[PDB]
Amino acid sequence: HSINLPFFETLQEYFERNRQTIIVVLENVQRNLKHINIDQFVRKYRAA
Amino acid sequence: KLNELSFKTFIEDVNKFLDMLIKKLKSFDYHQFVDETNDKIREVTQRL
Amino acid sequence: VSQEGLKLSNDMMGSYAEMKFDHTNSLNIAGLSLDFSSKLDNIYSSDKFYKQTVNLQLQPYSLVTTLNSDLKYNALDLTNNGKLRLEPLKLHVAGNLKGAYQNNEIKHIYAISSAALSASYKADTVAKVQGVEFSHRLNTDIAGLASAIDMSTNYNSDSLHFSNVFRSVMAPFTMTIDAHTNGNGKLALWGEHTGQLYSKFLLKAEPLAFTFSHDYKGSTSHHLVSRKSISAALEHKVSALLTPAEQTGTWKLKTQFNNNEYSQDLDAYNTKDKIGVELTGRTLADLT
Amino acid sequence: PEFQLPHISHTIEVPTFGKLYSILKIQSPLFTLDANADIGNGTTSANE
Repeated sequence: HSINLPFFETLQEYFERNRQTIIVVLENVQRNLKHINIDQFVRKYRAA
Repeated sequence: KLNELSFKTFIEDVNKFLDMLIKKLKSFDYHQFVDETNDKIREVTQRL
Repeated sequence: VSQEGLKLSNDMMGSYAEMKFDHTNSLNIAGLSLDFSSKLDNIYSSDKFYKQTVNLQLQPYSLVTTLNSDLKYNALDLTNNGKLRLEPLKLHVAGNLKGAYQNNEIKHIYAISSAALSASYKADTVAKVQGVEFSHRLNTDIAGLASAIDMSTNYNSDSLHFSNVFRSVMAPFTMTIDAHTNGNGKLALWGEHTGQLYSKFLLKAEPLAFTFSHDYKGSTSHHLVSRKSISAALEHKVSALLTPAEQTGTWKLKTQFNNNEYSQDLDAYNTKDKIGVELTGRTLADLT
Repeated sequence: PEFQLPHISHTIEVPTFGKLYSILKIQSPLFTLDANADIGNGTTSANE
């Protein structure tokens, strides 16, 4: 017999929400990284 | 990995790996492991 | 003393009547090596004397030590010899010790060596006194780490002979025990006493699962004076399979005295589905 | 025997108790006993 509780359901829901938000943040970070090319960073370093 | 992760699936994967490790340990053979150790010692000696 | 090195030699000879004492010590110094020898013999009588001989040699990266001494007292004798070779990370210790008085003699063998950073040890002790032998052997290759143990203890006598053999290994994870014992007991004081021994023990263990079984049979018949025929026949065997998912055990106890017997049947059960035990106490008794 | 662990998920597992029964038998010409004592759970419904 399986015992499930509303606390388990809320836990899973909040876990899913937090994972989604963190995935969004990670995608933002990846896009920001790709936004500024490494060669442009080297160019700025060379100018400095 | 963040997208892959899920609490129920995470615990399921951990239990799977633990069962695999238990099966490996219970079937552990000291002669085979000793030969593997000799192989690794020979590898380290050959490397250095 | 010279640029080559020190040299020291001394001899002290003293003797009168049965006593002669010849003592010499040769101490030589040469480069990065030492040579020494002390050969001392103390004769008090032909069969009553003492001998000592110590010889040490030091050379770069090697040690050699020899120790030989001899003692005699006519009817009694004792001899001992110990070899010691040592060099970086390699040890080799071997020798003999032997004490004897007429027929009754004891033989001992000792040899300890260390190679590949693993220590090996073998010892053999045998005693033969008044026509009775004792053979207990500690076998070779007790490594010291991830080690193993083997043994062979044997006692032999007319009234009793005893044989014991054991083997076990202490490898990192898995455990095993192979114990087998046999003993025949024959004794006549106030009638014959046939002491029979059948004892077997075996144990195996491994991660998250343990099991074992004891197998013993005990039977003894006493033909005591006054026409008393007494037979004590105890028979117990044990076993149990242990692991987190399933757990159970069994214990068969059979005991009887002459015409009176009791037998109990036990089985212990502990598993996901159920837990339960079953008992059958059956008795046979005499007298009103 | 090999190790057995039932899988693990976010839910709790419970093997429901069904019955308890005592079986006793005594055989002797002096006296005979046969006593049975049994008690179990009411598994008809969860609400009851």
